[PDB]
Amino acid sequence: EVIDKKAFKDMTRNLYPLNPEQVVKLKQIYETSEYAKAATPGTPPKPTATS
Amino acid sequence: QQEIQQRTSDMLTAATQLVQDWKQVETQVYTEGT
Amino acid sequence: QQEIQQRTSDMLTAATQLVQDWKQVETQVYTEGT
Amino acid sequence: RIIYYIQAVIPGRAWLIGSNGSTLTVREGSKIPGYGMVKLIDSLQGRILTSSGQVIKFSQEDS
Amino acid sequence: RIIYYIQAVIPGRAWLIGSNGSTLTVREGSKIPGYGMVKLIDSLQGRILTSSGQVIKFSQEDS
Amino acid sequence: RIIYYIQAVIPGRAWLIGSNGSTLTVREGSKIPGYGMVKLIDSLQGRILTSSGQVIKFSQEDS
Amino acid sequence: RIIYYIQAVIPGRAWLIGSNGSTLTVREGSKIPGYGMVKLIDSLQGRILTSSGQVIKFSQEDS
Repeated sequence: EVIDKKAFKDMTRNLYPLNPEQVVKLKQIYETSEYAKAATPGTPPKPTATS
Repeated sequence: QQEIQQRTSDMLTAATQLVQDWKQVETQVYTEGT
Repeated sequence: QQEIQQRTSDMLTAATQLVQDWKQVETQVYTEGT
Repeated sequence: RIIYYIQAVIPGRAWLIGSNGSTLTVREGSKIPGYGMVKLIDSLQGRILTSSGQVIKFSQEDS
Repeated sequence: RIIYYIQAVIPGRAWLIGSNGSTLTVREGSKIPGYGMVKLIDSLQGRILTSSGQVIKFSQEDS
Repeated sequence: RIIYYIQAVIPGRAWLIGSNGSTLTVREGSKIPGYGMVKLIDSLQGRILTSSGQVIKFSQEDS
Repeated sequence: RIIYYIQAVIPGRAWLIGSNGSTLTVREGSKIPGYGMVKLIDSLQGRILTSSGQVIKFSQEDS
């Protein structure tokens, strides 16, 4: 029966190789990488009208 | 030692059988009349 | 330490699936009737 | 006096409304009436460092 | 004063109504009347602990 | 006073009906007036246990 | 005296507009009244150096 219990443990680990903490951290990593992708270098221009 | 993994073989498929049973959800239906 | 690279491989497959799940966002709908 | 709230946090520039409702936009190194010059602008946590050493934020309830 | 209930419990934001029906939404750090400021939001089990040590929960019947 | 019975039992939520039209749903931590609090809910065999020691049960002929 | 400001900055030439509404373009070897002769042209950052130690840049408002 203890073999069955540790089997439940390792099959749970094999079904889900991800901790939710790891999920949240990699989601933050994705958001920061997307922010770096969408980052505009230098000073942006100011929107204004000319007459 | 050697019986452990083949014990987990069918069980992992059984969970994989179980894991998609909650994914699908049927939508509503609607009927009218007069 | 083959368990390290195997774990990295399966977690990488799951993570690539996760980020292509994060990427897509569907559009809206607009419905009227009169 | 006059208090400015950052209305569009962006890298580089900054859009602000006042306590009077006066709208403006600035860059990193520039001048601001009511605070003099500008010292530091970052998109991290919405802080504007004025020349008076003060931290301009947005409105408190607009959070 | 006003007794506040919890309407929507999520990470990040929270939605509350008062005893009089006063609907509102809060962030993690903000001031509320009668309880001080909100110092902790627990997404698990739906309790809010204020700076005064007071608890915001749901209704007893509508829990 | 009012006498209740169990009506519909699911795991998690319970449904009770009194003869005076008082039919509601209750949780494990729930204030039942005239009885107190629920201390145990079993999904099978139809017994609901009160913190005052009362046992809420189905109707034996409506069974 | 007449206040000049930059409406466009390129390598090669420079584009100046006076405070009265009079605008022109300039090269490296040329003169401007009130600033003298253009000793050097900085295509970076919109800065124009002259002989009188004076730099024409954009307006404070056009920033």
